[PDB]
Amino acid sequence: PTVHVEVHQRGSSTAKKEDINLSVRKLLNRHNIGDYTWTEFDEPFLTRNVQSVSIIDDLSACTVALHIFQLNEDGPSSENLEEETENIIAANHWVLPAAEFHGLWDSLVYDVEVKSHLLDYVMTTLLFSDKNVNSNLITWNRVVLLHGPPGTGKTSLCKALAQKLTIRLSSRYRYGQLIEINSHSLFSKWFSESGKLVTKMFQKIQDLIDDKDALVFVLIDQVESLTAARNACRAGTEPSDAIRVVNAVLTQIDQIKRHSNVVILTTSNITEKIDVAFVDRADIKQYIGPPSAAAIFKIYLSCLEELMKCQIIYPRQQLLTLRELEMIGFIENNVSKLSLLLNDISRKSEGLSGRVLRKLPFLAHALYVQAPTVTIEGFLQALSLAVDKQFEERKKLA
Amino acid sequence: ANHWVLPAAEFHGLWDSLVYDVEVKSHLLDYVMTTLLFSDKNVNSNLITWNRVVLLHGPPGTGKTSLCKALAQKLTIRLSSRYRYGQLIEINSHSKLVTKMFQKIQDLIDDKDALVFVLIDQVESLTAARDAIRVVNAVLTQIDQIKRHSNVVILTTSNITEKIDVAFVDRADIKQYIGPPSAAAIFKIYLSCLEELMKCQIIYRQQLLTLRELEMIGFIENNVSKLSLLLNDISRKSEGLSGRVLRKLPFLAHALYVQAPTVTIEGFLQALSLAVDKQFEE
Ligand SMILES: Nc1ncnc2c1ncn2[C@@H]1O[C@H](COP(=O)(O)OP(=O)(O)OP(O)(O)=S)[C@@H](O)[C@H]1O
Repeated sequence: PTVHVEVHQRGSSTAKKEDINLSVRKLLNRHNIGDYTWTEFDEPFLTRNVQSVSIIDDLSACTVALHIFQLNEDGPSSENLEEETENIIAANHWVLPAAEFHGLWDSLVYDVEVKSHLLDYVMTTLLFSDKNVNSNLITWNRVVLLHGPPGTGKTSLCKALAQKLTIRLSSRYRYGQLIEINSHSLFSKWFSESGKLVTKMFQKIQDLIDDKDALVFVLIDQVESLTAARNACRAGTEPSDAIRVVNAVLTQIDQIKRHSNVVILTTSNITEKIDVAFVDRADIKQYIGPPSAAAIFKIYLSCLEELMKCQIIYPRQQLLTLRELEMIGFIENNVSKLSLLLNDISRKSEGLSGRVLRKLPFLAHALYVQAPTVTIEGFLQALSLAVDKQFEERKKLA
Repeated sequence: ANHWVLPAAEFHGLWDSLVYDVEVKSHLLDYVMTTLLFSDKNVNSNLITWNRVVLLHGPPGTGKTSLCKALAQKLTIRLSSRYRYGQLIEINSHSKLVTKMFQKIQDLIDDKDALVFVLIDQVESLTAARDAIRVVNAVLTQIDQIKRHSNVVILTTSNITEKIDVAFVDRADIKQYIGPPSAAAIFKIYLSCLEELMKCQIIYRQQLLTLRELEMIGFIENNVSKLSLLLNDISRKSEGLSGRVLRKLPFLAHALYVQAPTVTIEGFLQALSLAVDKQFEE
């Protein structure tokens, strides 16, 4: 029936698709038996080729759907104006599954589970595209929009989607790309320092698109830099140029709604005022506020199990998840003290930013420990004091 | 574009030599003391918030690069265990040098007991006097590409307040801003001046009762210790000066009231008091 599995590779290894495919199939057959992350390989051919094999969201006997990528170490690249005296235009670039973003998919957590939504979005996209929907009969326009409080892992989430679909589309793409021009001329807004540059960017996009053996993620954070609100005030000190900015963006999006392999992901800080078109030129809207207690506790679990995994938490302990702690009947016992304290930590950790959230432990160990010789049961209380100080600096900005 | 070995005696002692307003010694320890903690075990990078990039900004020449240097010093001091030696590098905006420079930096990285440091002056001032563009992007790519090396430490120095573009410091993970130096450091700069002046009877002697000298004497307000109070006087509202204006001050004082080949220091002292009085009537 329905089973789909991923394959992570070592850089210097250079075996072909089919060979590693057969190898991982043989491992799946040898096991034939929740998720699991194959990283320790009896088979030395695997260790020579494969790093990890994961179960991405017990039965095994199903249609083996394997996908073998290779993380690339090239992080930056050139994308700016090239005529003369032009470097700082700063259109950040990436190649597809290149290393930087490994595991970053399952990194984030959102109880709304926009993940699955966003995923089978593009899945069903290609589905229709295969069935050759007569476009103008039933039409959809390649935009996906999110927004919320700043720093909420938004750009992160975009890139995660990119990587994950990537692994889902080596079958259909040799590679792909990622664009991010955001914040460079997204805070200047001068004469065509917006417009002309948008034309240039979508020129570059247009060209870099038509590789049908390549997928395209156009990522535009800071969309609130690309809205004019249609002059909510009759003070057009800088309303005129902004109008044209908006029109450029809309027009480019449209003109490129005719490329089989183009997905655009966009995010914004301000809740409102951000457009009248985009909001209505929006295949899918989304507001992603502060994470609930669930995601907070999950992020806690994650970082804690990592620092265990890093031996930085030296005594490797074990915790209990949300419904796991629900199962113990909230019995305050030996195992449960740390986990229930962590629950109350999340509780008194309400309304924060994933930025600050997965910032916490550094400044915690900083202001409280400054020692690799440290364990849990003190790390929690020190962390809590750190978080209180974090509240106090969030109020220190008034 | 220069070199330093760790604790070797070039800047031996520069550590305490820059007392700052707001514990940043013990604080900024935490930065690397935990950065290397996390850099050891290759923690969930994608998850857990770290880079290896020191960065502050403020009034230029405020012991910032100097604190970076004495910081590499104190880092080896605290942590010669994880690093039986290490290598500090002046990467100069004055500018190929970059290619073999980061090659040498790779050499530095080659060793587990080589506490690498990446010191760059005026990191964003790259866009001040602007074909050094490949210099720019080569340094950038090297930054983002040698971070994964655990013995790497990136010592960035803004030298520009909050006017920093994307490629550099929005990349940062830990930052700090500090205003004018304390009465102590103000005093030390005054001391530099008064030594330059007592170089040739320019202001003519009483050896300068330095800060720790002020402390050891148990505050015996006497012939010279009055400096302290007048120091504090000349540090009372001195909060807000710039190092440029700081060192400019004694010059201007001598300009106003001395008008002479030389006066006894005390006249100059009250003179600079009144000069700063002017300068913060502003
Ligand atoms: N649900 C989450 N799970 C794990 N990490 C999260 C989550 N939400 C946010 N984060 C973290 O928040 C950090 C902030 O990243 P950013 O990309 O700056 O946030 P953002 O969504 O891009 O918003 P901006 O405006 O682009 S900063 C990310 O590096 C994530 O690690």
